[PDB]
Amino acid sequence: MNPKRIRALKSGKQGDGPVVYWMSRDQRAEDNWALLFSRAIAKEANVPVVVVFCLTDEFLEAGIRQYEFMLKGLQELEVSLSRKKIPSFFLRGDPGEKISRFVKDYNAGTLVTDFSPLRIKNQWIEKVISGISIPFFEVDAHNVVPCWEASQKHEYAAHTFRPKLYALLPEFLEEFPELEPNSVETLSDVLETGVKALLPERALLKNKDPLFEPWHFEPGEKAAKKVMESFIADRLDSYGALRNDPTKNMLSNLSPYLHFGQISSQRVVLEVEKAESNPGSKKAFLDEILIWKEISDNFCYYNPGYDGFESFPSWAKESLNAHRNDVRSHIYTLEEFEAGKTHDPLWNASQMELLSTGKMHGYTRMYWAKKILEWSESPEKALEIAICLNDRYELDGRDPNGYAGIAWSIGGVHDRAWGEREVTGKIRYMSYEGCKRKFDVKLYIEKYS
Ligand SMILES: Cc1cc2nc3c(=O)[nH]c(=O)nc-3n(C[C@H](O)[C@H](O)[C@H](O)COP(=O)(O)OP(=O)(O)OC[C@H]3O[C@@H](n4cnc5c(N)ncnc54)[C@H](O)[C@@H]3O)c2cc1C
Repeated sequence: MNPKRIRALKSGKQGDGPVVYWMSRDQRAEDNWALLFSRAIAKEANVPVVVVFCLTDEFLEAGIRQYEFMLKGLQELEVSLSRKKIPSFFLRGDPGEKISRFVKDYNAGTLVTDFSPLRIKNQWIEKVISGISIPFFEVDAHNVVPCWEASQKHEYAAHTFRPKLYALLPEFLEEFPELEPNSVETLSDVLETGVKALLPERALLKNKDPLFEPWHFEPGEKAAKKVMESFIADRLDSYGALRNDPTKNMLSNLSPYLHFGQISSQRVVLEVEKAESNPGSKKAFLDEILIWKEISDNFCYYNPGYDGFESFPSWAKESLNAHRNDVRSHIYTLEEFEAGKTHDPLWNASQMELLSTGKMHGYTRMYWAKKILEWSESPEKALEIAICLNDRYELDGRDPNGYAGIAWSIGGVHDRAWGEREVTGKIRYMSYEGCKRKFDVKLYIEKYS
């Protein structure tokens, strides 16, 4: 149990009641440093550990697709935790008000939460800190190397972050100890009432049939493990060669599970390290799930304006500014982008993959966001549109990887300058013709009519 994974958010007077783990980002019972640390603190204090989860007022900003995925996962989690004699409490409302009251009502001794660098989590932490008198800790349960340890600053490139992270893997890549058992309404009801509130905004085909197909990704810890196991057995050997081909299903498909914390990336890395596969494919995959994922936490943690133009590198701000008044080839509205009504069939197909499955292939996500910049009035408007659509329709959205990936695509964050073009300046350009040279674009379009 490495103390560098835990940080104090508030010093206080420890009460004599249970240790409370305010679960938010890491919705799993296994392989969860925040839960393991909470259990250990409870044991030292001779008290039980309890889990509290807040169903917040912002769920109406996304869709049924994410709400059902998350809640079905929590139904399974409640059962798993209760098998370890760990009670779970699901609070409906504002974390500031609901967690503060719970701590007081239940005489909590200590409060622990998991780590997210997103602004909304910081908003909740501020409100909770001002309403409690007990000690408050946060644990990085999402990254292999704690975010505040991997680097002390924003890293401008994968190649500056990569040796810092790999230097620390020997310390922080380790097996998990087993979770020791201990010595306010039904989730089915919350899901029903929330779905009924979301129904008017469900994405529909003109037929009135819903667009979303829920059968592509089954939610929960158990299903996540099966996805990991099948990736290692069936897809890892080809990952290096085929990861950029959206006509093949050769990615891990782990991002929805990783986003909600239904599986630990440290677990995935342990299992991939011990698998014998193509060394090139293993290297490629580890670069994505270690370097690119954890540098996205680095980006959001050290850049308070991670969702704005101000966080782009200076070379990219200067270049995009120099091309602000260039005439754009096309300008689409939010609603035209949302419905896949551009002139570009590959763009529209990528949007239909997103609408129907909730998970756009990683290669076309790059293409998709870069064309929003090309066909938007300004870089700021492009950022707003890409974030809006990514977060509304991706199962893995509302995530540091989403803000960092959009910033990479539109603002060159973690990229370098390329040849200068009109409108997009020196931001890496991705052409339709260049995609045709790299995969069977007609097959991807035919699949997503
Ligand atoms: C415009 C844009 C928006 C994106 N939005 C999100 C998002 O909202 N949520 C999200 O989790 N990822 C996002 N990404 C990153 C990436 O596209 C997805 O993580 C990946 O496609 C998920 O599919 P997978 O798990 O099957 O991928 P695999 O290729 O199997 O990768 C394994 C994991 O590595 C990580 N990873 C892979 N590529 C990236 C990357 N470019 N940046 C950061 N981490 C990466 C992810 O954790 C991923 O699950 C975005 C990328 C772009 C260009």
